Amino acid sequence: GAMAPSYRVKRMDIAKNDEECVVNAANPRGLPGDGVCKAVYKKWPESFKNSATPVGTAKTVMCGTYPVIHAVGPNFSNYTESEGDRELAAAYREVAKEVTRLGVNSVAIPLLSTGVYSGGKDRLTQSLNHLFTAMDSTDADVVIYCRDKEWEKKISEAIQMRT
Ligand SMILES: COc1ccc([C@@H](Cc2nnn[nH]2)NC(=O)c2ncnc3[nH]ccc23)cc1
Ligand SMILES: [Cl-]
Repeated sequence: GAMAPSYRVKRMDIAKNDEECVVNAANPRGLPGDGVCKAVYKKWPESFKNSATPVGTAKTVMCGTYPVIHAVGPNFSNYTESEGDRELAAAYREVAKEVTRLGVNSVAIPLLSTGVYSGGKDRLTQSLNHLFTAMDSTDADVVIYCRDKEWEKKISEAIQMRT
């Protein structure tokens, strides 16, 4: 694990991360998709071999020796708020189990169920809180990747508030 486990946020493409493994915001069918998923597909295409997995789960596939954790968050256009909240929290708990199993000292993670899976709602706080609930008991350094300037500021403030 990391010597002093921390949370950090960076506004840049997760495909250029400087961590020991990456979490993909995957679709259940293991398709190239769009957004984070498409950037992960272009960078680590080999990691999409048998990567299909249900909503609320995570499946790791190696690209060489680099682990890609395919985490499937719910699409809030299909799920109710209550059921979608439960599956989002579960996808993050499965990410924590995988990061621990892998023995990595760091992980790059995006905010699950935001963007096209958000059902047109702002889910920054909801997704980030479920991320913290799952990752707080792990000792990996966590680096959150985002693309929006206002989101970078809000994530940074949320990290600092707890320290
Ligand atoms: C439906 O799943 C999604 C998950 C995350 C996302 C969004 C959430 C977001 N939007 N503003 N800051 N954050 N993030 C990215 O699109 C993103 N983040 C990191 N690296 C990237 N490389 C290429 C894209 C990309 C959308 C959709
Ligand atoms: Cl970039």
